[PDB]
Amino acid sequence: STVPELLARQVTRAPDAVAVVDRDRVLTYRELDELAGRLSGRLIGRGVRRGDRVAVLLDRSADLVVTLLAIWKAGAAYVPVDAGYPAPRVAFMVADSGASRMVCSAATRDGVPEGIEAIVVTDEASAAGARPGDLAYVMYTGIPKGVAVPHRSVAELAGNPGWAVEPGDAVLMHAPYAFDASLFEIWVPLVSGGRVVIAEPGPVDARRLREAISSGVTRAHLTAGSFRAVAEESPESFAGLREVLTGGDVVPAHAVARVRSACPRVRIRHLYGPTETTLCATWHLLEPGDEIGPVLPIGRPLPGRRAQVLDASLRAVAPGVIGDLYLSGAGLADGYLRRAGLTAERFVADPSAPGARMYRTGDLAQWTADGALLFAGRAD
Amino acid sequence: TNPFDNEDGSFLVLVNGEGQHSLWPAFAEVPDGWTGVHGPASRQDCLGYVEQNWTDLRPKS
Repeated sequence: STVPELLARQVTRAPDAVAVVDRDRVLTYRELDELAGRLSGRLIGRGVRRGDRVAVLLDRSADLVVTLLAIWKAGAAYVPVDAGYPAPRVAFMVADSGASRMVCSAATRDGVPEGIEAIVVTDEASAAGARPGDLAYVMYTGIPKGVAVPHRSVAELAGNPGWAVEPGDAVLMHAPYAFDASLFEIWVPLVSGGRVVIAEPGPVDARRLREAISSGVTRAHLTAGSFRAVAEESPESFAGLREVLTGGDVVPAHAVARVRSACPRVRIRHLYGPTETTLCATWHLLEPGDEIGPVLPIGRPLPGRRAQVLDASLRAVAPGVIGDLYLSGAGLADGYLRRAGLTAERFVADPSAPGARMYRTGDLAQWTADGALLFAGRAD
Repeated sequence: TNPFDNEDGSFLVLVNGEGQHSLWPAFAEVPDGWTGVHGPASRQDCLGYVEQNWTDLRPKS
């Protein structure tokens, strides 16, 4: 599948449902589809062809969502560049990814590197169509590397039934689109019929979260750092959410327990996974009313994914034994752009699935007796 | 040391039906669906073989 294919199902089912809320600008599903189609036509007319990489340098906004979908409709892959990156980093990402064009705004126009065609988004509809085996994006992740992710992997993530996002949900969007969390913030609600609520400029703090919840936001992801801070300082600020999500850096069980005792009814979801396997490969969900206990698991593989904990001989270890964690099944990136050797040493053959690959996380983990995973630190 | 990082190890290059390449420690049984196409050889030698011969990441299918 592709995220555009899943999105088209929602546009057909409820074209006049709200898709994107940006301050006072509101886009319905049909309006978003039509705007992206027009921008796709512009991209095709400027010479974008299937498989091209198009850099994006924009502030979060409805125009950002339109732009990403338009690049996809043109058959191309987006290269997300955060407007706050230094110019040498931006130049590297554009050149290493092979992007010859960059979509920007009046405000960001000055950040387009020399020799790169600037497409100012504020300036006929035609679409080539996204395909599952084509690249969807290149996300950079201490030398920067480009992770090349196909449409099929993005759709496996965004359309996963475990997200449990419904048409009435409103998801707060504030993560950098350069980052993986953006996939949940933007594509999960849109393939589910819900809406994306673009956060006001600046970092989301406890007060802004409370205001977003009062305005109708039902789900929000916070980085581990921001979640720990709010959990310890103002855990009642999560009240009214259907679900809060967090992951990345370490989240201590104590932080989750603080939220549960302040907010008995909020679902708390811990996410784990690298950019190489599309946002998250395992997760742990704390249901309303349940208490976390002394350790926060990284949890169980998402539906459609698999995890293995192997020893130095590549044999599966028994529960309670720490070994090397490998991630497989759905959601793997194609590899590292322009770096086949590096790809071949980290996306390796999977002994448990014929012809398949598994991603070597470089993390250590152990299983519990009933099949959850506990983090046991990075191997280095 | 993780066996895929052992610079003193002996290694193979494997390919699957999609043309994707994998390094592989020569001591380990080759998984179903993968064929050895190079080695046993040094880790660096195997990386060179992959860089030369795996031109396009996309699965051949």
